[PDB]
Amino acid sequence: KELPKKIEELLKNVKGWRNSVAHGGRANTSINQKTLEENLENALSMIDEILLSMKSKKIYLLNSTIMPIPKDNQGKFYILKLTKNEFKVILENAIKDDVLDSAIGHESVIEFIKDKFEPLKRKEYFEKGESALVIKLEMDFMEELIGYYYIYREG
Amino acid sequence: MKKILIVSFLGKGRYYETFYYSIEHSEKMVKKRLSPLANAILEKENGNDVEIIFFVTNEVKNEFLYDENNEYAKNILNELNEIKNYGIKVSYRDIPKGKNYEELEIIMEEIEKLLLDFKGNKVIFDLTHGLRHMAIFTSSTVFYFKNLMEKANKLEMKIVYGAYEIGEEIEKNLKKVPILDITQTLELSDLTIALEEFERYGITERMIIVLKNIQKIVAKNKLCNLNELKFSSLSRELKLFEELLKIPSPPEKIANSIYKINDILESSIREFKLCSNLFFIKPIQKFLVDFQKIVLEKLPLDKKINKYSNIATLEKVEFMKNIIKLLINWKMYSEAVIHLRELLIDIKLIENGKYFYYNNKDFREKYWMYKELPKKIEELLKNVKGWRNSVAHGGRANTSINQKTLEENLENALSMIDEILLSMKSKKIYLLNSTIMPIPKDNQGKFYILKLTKNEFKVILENAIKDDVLDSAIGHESVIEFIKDKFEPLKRKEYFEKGESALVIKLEMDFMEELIGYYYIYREG
Repeated sequence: KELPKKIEELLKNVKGWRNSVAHGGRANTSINQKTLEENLENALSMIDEILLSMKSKKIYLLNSTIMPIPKDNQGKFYILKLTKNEFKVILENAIKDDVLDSAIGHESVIEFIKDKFEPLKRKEYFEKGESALVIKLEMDFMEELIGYYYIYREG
Repeated sequence: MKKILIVSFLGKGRYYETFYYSIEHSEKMVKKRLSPLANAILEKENGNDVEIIFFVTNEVKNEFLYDENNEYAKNILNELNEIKNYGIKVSYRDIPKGKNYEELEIIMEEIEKLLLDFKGNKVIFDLTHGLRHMAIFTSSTVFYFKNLMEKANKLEMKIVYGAYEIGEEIEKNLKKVPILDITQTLELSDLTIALEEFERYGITERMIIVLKNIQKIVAKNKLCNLNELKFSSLSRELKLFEELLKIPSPPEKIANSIYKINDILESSIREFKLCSNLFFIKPIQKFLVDFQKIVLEKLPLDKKINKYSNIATLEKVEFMKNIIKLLINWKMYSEAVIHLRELLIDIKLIENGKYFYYNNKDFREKYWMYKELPKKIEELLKNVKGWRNSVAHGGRANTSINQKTLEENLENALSMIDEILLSMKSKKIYLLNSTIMPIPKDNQGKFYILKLTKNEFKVILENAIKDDVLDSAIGHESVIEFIKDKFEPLKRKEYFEKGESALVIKLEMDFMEELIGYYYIYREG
């Protein structure tokens, strides 16, 4: 697995000269404009490299804010508010990577799903590491929340 | 089949004929002249290989045994000659009379070399015949011989003799004499050996071995049953307790082990009380009484700790205080320092209300590093951290410490901890009914959750009740039904600000019994 090694290459390169700019050049460790230009174009070249070179665990699908850990677990959880576009993107990423464990328990949810976004496995669990998506509450009145509260257990 | 050696002396005497019986089995009586011969016959009738060795003196054998006009001598000679007919092996060994300590040393060497050259299973000292002198000296020296040859031959050793002075008299000069077995006196001092070992160091080796022997001998006669003897269980629990102490372990298992030890101890003592004998009952009753004294003395009890295994409380603080005192007493200093560190961690968790993560280590570290009582607790923290690393880092780089100054520092910690424990005598806490993270819609969040037991649930619930700091949010009714049916404000409102703490439960009620408090929840972000 090489791309981690190339990214570490770039990391070590950049960290090799950042502190001259960061710390004001005290203790005989400053730099001219010429070598700083040198280093900056080093970073430019490597970043364009790895950007061109950069071209999915089980992700369950929920419908409310929850932390259901297995009853034998001793846990830390992160949650973040989101917008609807990000919601749609990662949702279809789960759809067509086979990594979706959908857990929608009722029906009008799917009605709004296909009415807005273009598997009703009503089963209750959250293992530490699994990532999942959430939404909470005709539809025009609603318009007057649609994707948010992405949820993941770091423990 | 076992191989067996009988050792006796052979002195001048009349050697009257005697009906020897084992006092255990009065059925089998053997009429002979020598108690060793009777014992050998009783053992060959058990399908064993038996040999007898006599210690004779020049004064005895060339003045008594082969004096052909001493009737008693020729009687005993004829018996010693017919011993070979029963299938028993007889031999003679010269010794002095033992008139001084040098000759007694010689005799000790002779016995010791015999026991080393024996290659069988059992050795029996038959003290019936010979000088009173020799019987007394051998009886005194037998325990030394056993302790000597524990690591030499792995040899079973018995002490028996025909107590002819207390024998029934059936006919003229004819006596029914019991072969008494005082081997139980050998392992009478092993009892106190175990007591000192445990009382001063907490070593269970002697205790486990003695308890196993005790259960054997109480199983000799079957009047006493199990389901409350469980001395096997007590020995196993002592083994577990030593493994738990010399390898540092959480307070929960230590309190459970102490509770188990107490329960099994009193149960087994009450059970043993009803057994009426065939051996010395009183000394082992004293043994159990003394061990219960030491257990209730040096092992701190708290019958109701195991119910709070997931959190940090003050009861655990005092329990570990007593545990570290015990560890200091048993000269187990390193383990004591290690336990002190975590006790201090728990105390500052109590003082800062961050006690949700007694099962999370990142939090433990993050507040291992980052209004007077805070200042006194910092006093104690700085004191302890001023000398912990001498123990922790092995004393390299010229920074070790003797036992005297370490005792100094440990009692410093003891005094300050008892101080602040005596001196230590509530935000808004909502009430929920399911696992959730409802953050206000304008928030960007980190959340901690911990499984709990029902008692902790009840405790913090009433803490919220009578501190005015409860924002109860139960939305339906049967929840309150179970609440008052089990635990002795239905504000159905939907929010979780970063910092608020709350309680949760998820699913007549007997079936249920066949979860009730868990999943305490708090937003650190």
